[PDB]
Amino acid sequence: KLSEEQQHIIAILLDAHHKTYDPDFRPPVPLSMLPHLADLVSYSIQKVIGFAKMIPGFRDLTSDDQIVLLKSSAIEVIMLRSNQSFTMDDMSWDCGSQDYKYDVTDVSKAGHTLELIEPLIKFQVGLKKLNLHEEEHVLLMAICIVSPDRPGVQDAKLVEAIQDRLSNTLQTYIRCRHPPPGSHQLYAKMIQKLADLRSLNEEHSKQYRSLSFQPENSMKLTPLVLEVFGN
Amino acid sequence: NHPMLMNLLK
Ligand SMILES: C[C@H](CCC(=O)NCCC(=O)O)[C@H]1CC[C@H]2[C@@H]3CC[C@@H]4C[C@H](CC(C)(C)O)CC[C@]4(C)[C@H]3CC[C@]12C
Repeated sequence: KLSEEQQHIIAILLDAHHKTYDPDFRPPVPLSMLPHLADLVSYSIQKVIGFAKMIPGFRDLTSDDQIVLLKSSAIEVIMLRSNQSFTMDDMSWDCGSQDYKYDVTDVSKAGHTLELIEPLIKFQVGLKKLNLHEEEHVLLMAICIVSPDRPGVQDAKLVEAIQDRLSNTLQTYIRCRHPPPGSHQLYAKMIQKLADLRSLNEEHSKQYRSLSFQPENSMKLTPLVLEVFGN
Repeated sequence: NHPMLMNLLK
């Protein structure tokens, strides 16, 4: 049954998410969309950082550990948070108006291939099929970020203790608040989605390394994108 | 080596 502490965490994560997710950039136009979507991702990294800072216990981590968690989770959290604006009606990210509505055609014009885009879209469909509560969605984003198995973490035990608190809150939430049979193996399906994001992260990194090796494309990126994803 | 990330954290 959900403790005071557990309800507190959920309340904090929902508010952090509402404050940092809104359903200025170079305008949308094989690379025609790279400037706009580099800007969109660069901006979305700032939102991820805004959310991460409000995760209970995140602030207790060293600056270095905060940096390695954010560097390694940022693209995964961007893909994961986008799910709320994703519409199975026409497999698009429909951010209000048609200018800022993104289908397979649009997101494939930024020098990334269907090797990334097709799994990304299947991931969004698979996540919609789970029909998560916003409570489960914000817990999954927090567990995604505060992960003790990211390369470069110094205090794995502290990150593990924070993640376990978040994991325990999530499992408790599912048992008390998620309607069976929708609750059945829901925790395990959500962890599987975190695994699908690690694989999407790896494919993004491979493709980013090639794209960003081409200086004519690097030129279209942003300083934050270069610092987070690399040179 | 991460000044902009560091700034956004603080
Ligand atoms: C429009 C969607 C967000 C919609 C939302 O989340 N809006 C809310 C905001 C907010 O208000 O905070 C985002 C979500 C995942 C995004 C994709 C991730 C993979 C990939 C990264 C690449 C970045 C470089 C640096 C070029 O490697 C650029 C193309 C690329 C395919 C992205 C396209 C746009 C995507 C689909």
